[PDB]
Amino acid sequence: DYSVIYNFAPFFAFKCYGVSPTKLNDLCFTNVYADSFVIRGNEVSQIAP
Amino acid sequence: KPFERDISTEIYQAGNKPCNGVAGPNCYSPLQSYGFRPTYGVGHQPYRV
Repeated sequence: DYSVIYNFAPFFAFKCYGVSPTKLNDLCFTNVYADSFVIRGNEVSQIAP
Repeated sequence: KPFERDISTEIYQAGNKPCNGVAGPNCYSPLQSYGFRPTYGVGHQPYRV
């Protein structure tokens, strides 16, 4: 449920590449992997395809 | 629906809170811009239909 994800703090960058933001809940996947790390402000852009 | 035209830009309210006509968290302008350059590959080059 992405309702809680939206209900968390306002996001500086919330960009969806493969899965549409609208269809996030609609689409289903076998496994989900979340990678958590702390990076500087200008390093945010480097985390992208 | 088939053969329809929409030109009005309302800030997309994907979130649970009204956007109030401004951009921000969970508030994105629906319109997005193609960028066309001579060096782009076939498949991203502008095609007139």
